[PDB]
Amino acid sequence: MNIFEMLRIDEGLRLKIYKDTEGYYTIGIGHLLTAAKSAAAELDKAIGRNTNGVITKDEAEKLFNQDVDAAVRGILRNAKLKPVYDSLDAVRRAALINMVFQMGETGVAGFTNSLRMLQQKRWDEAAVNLAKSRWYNQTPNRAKRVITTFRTGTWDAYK
Ligand SMILES: [Cl-]
Ligand SMILES: [Cl-]
Repeated sequence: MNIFEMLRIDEGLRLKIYKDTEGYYTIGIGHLLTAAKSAAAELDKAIGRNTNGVITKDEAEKLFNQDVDAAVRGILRNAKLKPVYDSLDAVRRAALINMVFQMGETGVAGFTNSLRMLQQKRWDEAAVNLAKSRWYNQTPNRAKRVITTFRTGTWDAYK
């Protein structure tokens, strides 16, 4: 169990543009593209080819790699995130990276209270706090797996 496998599970794999739980055009392994033609356009530019709304597994895997790298890099460059990340064990690092991949750096950075509790190693409590969020109510099952990972420090939720 690693971040890649962890996210592959949470995001799935879809080779044709599609909308995500939020209405946004997305593709591959949770690769957020955006409206429609505009998204087919975003997609062709991202792949550098005329896609016709569809890509290979290999290209979806390329996006994925780019995406995970971008997230870790974004955490590390972020003032409020970095310190949290550094303070965590390797499993929980995975958990933060998941959230960032999903919701953007910016969005994670607003989980101010949870971020501080994670820092203080207040597990039970951060879990409770993370749950009061729109995030959890919109995608409760994913959210619970990620929250379990932060609570336990194990990969039990993904097995
Ligand atoms: Cl891209
Ligand atoms: Cl879900």
